[PDB]
Formats: sequence, structure tokens, C-alpha cells
Amino acid sequence: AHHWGYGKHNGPEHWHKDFPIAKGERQSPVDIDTHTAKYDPSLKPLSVSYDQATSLRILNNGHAFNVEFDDSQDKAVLKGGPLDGTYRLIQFHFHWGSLDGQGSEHTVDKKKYAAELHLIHWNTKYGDFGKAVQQPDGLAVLGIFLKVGSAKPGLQKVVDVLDSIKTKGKSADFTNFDPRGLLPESLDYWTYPGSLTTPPLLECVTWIVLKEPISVSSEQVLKFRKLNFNGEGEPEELMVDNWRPAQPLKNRQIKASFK
Ligand SMILES: NS(=O)(=O)c1nc2ccccc2s1
Ligand SMILES: NS(=O)(=O)c1nc2ccccc2s1
Ligand SMILES: [Zn+2]
Repeated sequence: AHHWGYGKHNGPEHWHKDFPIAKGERQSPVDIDTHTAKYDPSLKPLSVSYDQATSLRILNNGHAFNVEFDDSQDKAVLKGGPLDGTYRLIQFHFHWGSLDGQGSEHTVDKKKYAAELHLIHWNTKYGDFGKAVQQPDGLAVLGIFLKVGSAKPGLQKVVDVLDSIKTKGKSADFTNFDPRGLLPESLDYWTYPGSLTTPPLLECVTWIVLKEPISVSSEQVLKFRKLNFNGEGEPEELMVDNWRPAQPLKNRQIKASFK
């Protein structure tokens, strides 16, 4: 069974032994070299349509916490940008560090942010998530950087529930959460073809990384760092540094939506 993690003996540098695609040609995350990324005037504005989003539950899965949505209909979708067709929101989660100087997966000119939010969407032309992840255009992941400054009001409902899902396998009801409260003002973005950043590391993602970070408070991110990787009753391992480092860009071009 799965046995990978972010510990001293099972972290990202080990994943290739069970998931050989870890050394593939389209792995994520990557460093975004802002000078080399080319403005692509053919890219469209992103269309984020979350007005009818229906959150259901929040789960500590032992590597992050996932806020899960009802994806049985087109209730919350991502379209436009670099995308063809319609991608349905299934979940969001974060990656974060032990200290504010690390935590993001993508980097910008080698800068690491304190955390990174991933909003996961699957291409409805493949019918279900499990089929979508087997396709090169199966997923669209909206990535948003977090920096530490002022509080993010729309994040507070998430932080306040974390005490109830401290350990792996715990979940809680999490209805009526509005993910629009996690977006920055601008939807300017970079995009490139990549992969899931945790096993199975499948090469099925169109990455859309927003340029503008959101600000969260130190107190908010400190609450992320009180979560545990371990299950109830087991030796406490704080859930921190659950990020994969940048991977080789290889042939790929990162495109910018903005001049
Ligand atoms: N990261 S992994 O290749 O999946 C991995 N799995 C295991 C299992 C036991 C001990 C160390 C590792 S490291
Ligand atoms: N961290 S991520 O690339 O957004 C992501 N990875 C995985 C792995 C398995 C299932 C869903 C996702 S979503
Ligand atoms: Zn992620």
C-alpha cells in the first residue's frame, strides 16, 4: 500500500522508486522564470464560475486537508484561459511550510511562498475524475500563492475547523463554503503542461498559476501547522513541509496571460 510522504525517509526524493513517472518529462511543480515566460496574446481570460459551488466535507488525508465539493453536476467550473471545454471543481487543498520562507510548490524566480492553494478541476468530457487523470488534458489546477501579512477573511472558516480534523482519516461537515473568498483580485496567470504533485504523479494537468498571491495572517498559517500527518493516538508528526520541490522544466514552455 501507499507509504510515501514528506518525512525523513519517504519524501519526494524517494517517490521515483514506486512511481517511476516521478522522473518523467512533464513533472510539476516547476520554477517559473518570469523573464523567460512569454506573453501569449492568444490566451483567453480565465473564467472561474464558482457562484453555485457546493462544498461538502473537509478531510485530513494524511498529507494535506481537502475541502471536497459536489461534482455530480456542473456547479463550479473553470473554463477559458488555456483550456478547451469545461472543467469541474472537485476539491481544494494547500501545501505549506514549517516556516514562512518555504511551503509553495511552484516558485517564481526561485522565490518560495509560505504556501500554495490548489483548486482541482476535471475535464467533463472524460465523465469522471478517475478517467480524466489518465488523459493529458484531463485536469486543470488553479494554483494560488499565499504570503504572510494581513488575514484572509475568506480563509478563516477553513482554519477554524482544523482543530476537528487534526489527524489522518478525520473528516468534518463543511457545507456552504464559498471558494471565491480565496481568490486574489487579479486573474493574470502563467500556464504550462504538468503533473499531479503527489503520487501517482500523473501527467494530466494543465497548470494555471496566478501571478498575484493572496495574503493570509501568521495566525492562520500557524493553524495549518498544528495539523498532524499521523493518525489518532500515534506519535505526533506535525503536518508541515508537505510540498514537492521544483522539477526539471525539460522541453516545456511557460506562457503568460499578461504583458
Ligand atoms: N516514496 S516511496 O517510493 O513510495 C517510498 N515508499 C516506502 C515504503 C517504506 C519505506 C520507505 C519508503 S519511500
Ligand atoms: N497537488 S496536486 O497536483 O494538486 C494534486 N495531486 C493529486 C494526487 C492524487 C489525486 C488528486 C490530486 S490533486
Ligand atoms: Zn496540491
